[PDB]
Amino acid sequence: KNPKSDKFKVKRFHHIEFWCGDATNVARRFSWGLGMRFSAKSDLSTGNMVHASYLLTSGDLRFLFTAPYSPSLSAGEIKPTTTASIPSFDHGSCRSFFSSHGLGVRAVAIEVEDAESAFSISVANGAIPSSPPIVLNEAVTIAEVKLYGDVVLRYVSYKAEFLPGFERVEDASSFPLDYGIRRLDHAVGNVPELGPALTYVAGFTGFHQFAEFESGLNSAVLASNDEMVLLPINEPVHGTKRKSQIQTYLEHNEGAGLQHLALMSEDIFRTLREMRKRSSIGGFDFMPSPPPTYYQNLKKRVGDVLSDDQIKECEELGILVDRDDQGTLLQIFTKPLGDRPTIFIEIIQRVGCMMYQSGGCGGFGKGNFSELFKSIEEYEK
Amino acid sequence: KNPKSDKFKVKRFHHIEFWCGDATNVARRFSWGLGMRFSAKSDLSTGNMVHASYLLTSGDLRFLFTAPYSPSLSAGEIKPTTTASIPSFDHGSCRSFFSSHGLGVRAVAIEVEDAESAFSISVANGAIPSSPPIVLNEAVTIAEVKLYGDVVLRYVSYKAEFLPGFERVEDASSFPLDYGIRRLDHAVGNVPELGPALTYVAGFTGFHQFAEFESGLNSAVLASNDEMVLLPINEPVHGTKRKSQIQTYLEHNEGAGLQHLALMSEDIFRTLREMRKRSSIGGFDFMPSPPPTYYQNLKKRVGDVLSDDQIKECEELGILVDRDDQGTLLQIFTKPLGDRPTIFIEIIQRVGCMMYQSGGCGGFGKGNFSELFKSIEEYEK
Ligand SMILES: Cc1c(C(=O)C2=C(O)CCCC2=O)ccc2c1c(=O)n(CCc1ccccc1)c(=O)n2C
Ligand SMILES: Cc1c(C(=O)C2=C(O)CCCC2=O)ccc2c1c(=O)n(CCc1ccccc1)c(=O)n2C
Ligand SMILES: [Co+2]
Ligand SMILES: [Co+2]
Repeated sequence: KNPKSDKFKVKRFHHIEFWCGDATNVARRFSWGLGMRFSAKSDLSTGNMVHASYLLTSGDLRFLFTAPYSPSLSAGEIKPTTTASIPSFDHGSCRSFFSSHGLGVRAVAIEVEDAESAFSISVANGAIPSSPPIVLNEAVTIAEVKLYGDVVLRYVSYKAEFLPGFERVEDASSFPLDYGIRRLDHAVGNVPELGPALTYVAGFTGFHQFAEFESGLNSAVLASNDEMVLLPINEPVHGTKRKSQIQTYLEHNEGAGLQHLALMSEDIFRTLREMRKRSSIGGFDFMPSPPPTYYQNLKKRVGDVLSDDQIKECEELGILVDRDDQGTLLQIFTKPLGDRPTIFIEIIQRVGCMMYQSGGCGGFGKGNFSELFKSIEEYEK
Repeated sequence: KNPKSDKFKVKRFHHIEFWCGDATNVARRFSWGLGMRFSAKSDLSTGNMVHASYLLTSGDLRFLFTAPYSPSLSAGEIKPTTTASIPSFDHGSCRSFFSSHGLGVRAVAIEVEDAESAFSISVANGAIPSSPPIVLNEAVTIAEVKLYGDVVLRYVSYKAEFLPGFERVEDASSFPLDYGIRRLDHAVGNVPELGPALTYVAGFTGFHQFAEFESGLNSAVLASNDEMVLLPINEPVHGTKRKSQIQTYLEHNEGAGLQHLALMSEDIFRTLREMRKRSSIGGFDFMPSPPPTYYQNLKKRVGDVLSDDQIKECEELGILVDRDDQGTLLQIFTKPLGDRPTIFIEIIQRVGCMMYQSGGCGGFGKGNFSELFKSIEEYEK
């Protein structure tokens, strides 16, 4: 059931912003590790004396990496005279965010029709305001409300190239890397109580619960009208024999925050081959591969969607497979992106639900918890 | 003249420690960009609840990358019961260092015979103490004194594998990268006044001034007995038509600090080829290449040390060349390693002065200031 109760026109995921200590090194690491191009910059060389911001892009996926310069460089500025390209930025907020949480996502940004109305309706509907609507060069409007923890949901809207005050990057600095990633599929929060967090966010967006099909978590998924913006949220389940990875997250992150970004690939096999070649030379590591028992059991479950040759390719790459009543889902999880066991990345590709492809086709892989538990005990035998 | 006035037995450069916001991402970036192996770790998986520390090595060059975890993880610890592998670490010091300076070098570490005596003699001779001598597992002794700004000179001494509490890294995590870098040649500080900084450091080490052969700086080089530990220091020269890059550094670094690390290569041409292939895919950028006039003038100055084929290879790679009365020096400079125009890296290789090779052979390239100025105006013509 999809009641389509969005309280404002929501278009699509626009970008994800990481708050860093050093944006250059994180961005260069992510660029190599994920196959993303350097697309835009706002920094000293563009006149920004407040923050360094570098945009990576792969298809529709836009990763923004932002760190503060010394406050001394902008001491004589006030918000009306600021050189920052992102006026919601604040030296003390960013430094407090990073010291409290380590490297992680600050903003989940979605494009809307009118960021100012989306902000007014949102706060009128219970959203805790974070940064009011400001208009950039009479061209782009941007506003922020609190999402969970210190993560903001950021509304952006264009009258008609990333933001005013950003420059496109010189082609000699911009190497055309691409491992096949194309857009953001979902962004997942970890919170200590799912109920109040669900009620809050659904409260001010009008997003509806997305329908599904005992280890770790309870979760639930909020979604926009066409279900192209997907915001799952997890909470821990305490008492479990193995400690909740949601609870571990909350402890090391110092509270609620963004758990994982799921990145849709147009060819998950080439993406994984390319990322795995680079795991030990600057890129990203992947979680331990499931036992062969997991793949000996794949034929019985998805042997109608993938060939034996494509099944054995999943085993080579450690790809996990789950299925809905409408589609099948291929997925894999990186190890944590930074020092803390907090944020990590998921690579996915969906099969089915053509009408274009409808969002969430295949679900989010919750059944794979059961499949790996069974495969793990079966492999001991 | 080398009066050999070291007040304690100084062996060699041992390691350089960067204080980071996220040690994982900086270390992975530096690993790819420079060709350094993952050699040792001290982090959550080794029992360290205070900091994440990852060691990169290439030959004798040891780069250490350290960031703090949440203080909450170690709240019940006291210094006697600490799980930190580096007992001089302090959450507040590291966070203050990084917020003030951005990414940069915290510790310049040299191996000595007895770190505890080197600390006592140093402070007895004017050194501002920073962290007193502590003995690790009855095996390694380590102590720190202030060097300049917030950079400490760190003494380490072994009775007889990096430090106690570090683990060697599993070979599947440790990809054997190597672009030919082999050791640290010199580490250079920027200070607002060279005189008092020179007097201070020479004061407590006994290091002697190293003899040389109007744009930017005055500098001078302190050196240990065998001249294998080399510590140049720069100050700005104000009034210059072009602004002093030392002054720019001090402004963006919020005070004195480490300007550049010079890394000796056993084959500078292969090092540069390998680093340049990776500049735009996660590695490091290099400063703009000198004009061809600079290389048309190389034959007249060094055409007795390098072939025409090796001269044109310098032009391909943008390598600079200078010469002493005892040796010749090949060098090149990266762009800044992080967001701020502060710390950068120099790759060098020395020719001559065989006895082994004596340190500082060829000097530090000061003549190249003049050569590029002349080449720049000659190339306009
Ligand atoms: C995050 C994830 C998802 C996922 O995407 C996600 C959603 O989008 C919607 C809400 C529910 C949800 O979970 C799906 C399957 C996963 C995982 C996952 O994190 N893990 C790792 C576990 C683990 C941790 C610590 C130690 C050992 C194992 C899995 O095994 N599966 C199989
Ligand atoms: C650091 C450096 C060295 C060097 O190693 C060093 C020492 O070890 C000992 C003390 C003196 C010293 O300097 C040698 C030559 C350099 C540079 C250098 O930094 N630069 C860049 C200038 C510049 C900046 C900003 C904008 C444009 C140009 C050079 O051109 N030369 C030619
Ligand atoms: Co997911
Ligand atoms: Co130098």
